[PDB]
Amino acid sequence: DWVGKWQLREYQYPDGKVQKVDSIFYGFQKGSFLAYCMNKSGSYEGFYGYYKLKDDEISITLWPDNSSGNEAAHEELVNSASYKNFFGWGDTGERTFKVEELTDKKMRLNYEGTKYVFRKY
Repeated sequence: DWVGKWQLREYQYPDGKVQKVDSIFYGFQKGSFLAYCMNKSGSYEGFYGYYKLKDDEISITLWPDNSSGNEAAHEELVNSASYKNFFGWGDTGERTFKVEELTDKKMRLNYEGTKYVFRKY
């Protein structure tokens, strides 16, 4: 029920604020994670990783992770402006969300009060 591309429609910050998003997509495929930032140009930037489902949570980890053999490439990724603007998940390159909604069309994730509102594409 996670498979496919999911367009991030908006951010809902705790205190009430709403941020319209059009360029962002999340992809889910049998444990693998994909994410892309568009440009009306005709080009897009992509990211990849894996996810784990536990109770009512999804743990998204970006590849390369921060293992001993990956730290150099991990640090090149988590320090890039692209990652800071798109994810902002910090040095770890991992974020665990509460799954508030998941249907055949909508998906709503929650992180420390910030709601991630997606529509299936």
